[PDB]
Amino acid sequence: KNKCVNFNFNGLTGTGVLTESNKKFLPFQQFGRDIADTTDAVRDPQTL
Amino acid sequence: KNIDGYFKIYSKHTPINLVRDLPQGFSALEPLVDLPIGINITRFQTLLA
Repeated sequence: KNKCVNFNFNGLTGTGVLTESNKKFLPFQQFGRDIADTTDAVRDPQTL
Repeated sequence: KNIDGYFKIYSKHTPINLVRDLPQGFSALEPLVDLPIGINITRFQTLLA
């Protein structure tokens, strides 16, 4: 956290700054996207 | 719904005050379970109690 990293969240590849989110994801949701279909927030593959 | 073999199913359960056997309004059905079956379906039938 708090660092630029090359992440791979079980296929959701990319590069960015990972940090704890204030939003709420659905019970069956893996990730979410913004208006431009860009990965804005994700859930850990192992942790909820 | 069979989605390329994924027999995805949604669901929702809410209260009602029945008027005409189909109360009107609005809601949203959430995904219940993913089912990677991979089999073709063309008909169905209900199981009544």
